[PDB]
Amino acid sequence: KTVVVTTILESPYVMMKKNHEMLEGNERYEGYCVDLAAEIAKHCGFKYKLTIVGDGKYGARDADTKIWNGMVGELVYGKADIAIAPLTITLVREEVIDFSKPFMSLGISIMIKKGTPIESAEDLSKQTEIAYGTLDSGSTKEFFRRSKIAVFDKMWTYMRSAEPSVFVRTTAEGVARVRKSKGKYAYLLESTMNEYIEQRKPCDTMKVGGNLDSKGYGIATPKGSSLGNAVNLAVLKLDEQGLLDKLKNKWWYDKGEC
Ligand SMILES: C=C(C)[C@H]1CN[C@H](C(=O)O)[C@H]1CC(=O)O
Repeated sequence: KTVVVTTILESPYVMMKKNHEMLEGNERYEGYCVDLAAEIAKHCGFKYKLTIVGDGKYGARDADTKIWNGMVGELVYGKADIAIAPLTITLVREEVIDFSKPFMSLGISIMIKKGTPIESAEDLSKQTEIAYGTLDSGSTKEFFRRSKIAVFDKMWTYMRSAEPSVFVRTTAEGVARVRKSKGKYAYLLESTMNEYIEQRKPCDTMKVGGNLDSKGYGIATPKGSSLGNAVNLAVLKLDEQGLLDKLKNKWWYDKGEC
């Protein structure tokens, strides 16, 4: 009957419509992932309910209890049937849930306040005037923590014990710190979010340098789910038709402010 979809609020993937208080159910939300969910549902022929993950996390396994949290945990423990969000495809997550082909490509990137004399990862790792950090949890932080590359190992060694903490807890926090640090803070985040903010007033940030890696976001389903196959074929079809690009351009540029 009704497929239970777990997601999370993160602009411009899933946001509350300005008039949401007057709306109900699925109609309350808007965004790239909201449009994507509708497309996938239409293609696979299923009815569904969008729900916001309880703990507001993406997916990580606690080191003490070995229990998965976030949307990944909702799928592993049978709370939701599918997760449609900017959920990064990682080896650790791939071990416990299934991912469709990526619906969007991305790579860890650098966000600076316009005017900052930083152009790449090497630049940051060499100086100390301009501080830099990542989210206090998530795929990006983990990338630096386990990296074997000298430059990235150098950046992690710094970020690891920098004071005050160069880590932020949300994308908005990371952005504000950049906008408010007078060019003394660089925020390491996923290129997709970076490109998005760049099109947001007061248009004072920008992405610099190439991406530190290459990955993608995928629609996740619990392992053995008889939904996984259909969802993957739907993603492939929407991508072949150019709809995913059109969708990205819609929420990133057509609705841009800069
Ligand atoms: C917005 C958050 C916390 C997410 C989105 N994708 C990543 C993930 O799925 O881990 C996290 C970003 C990052 O790690 O920089």
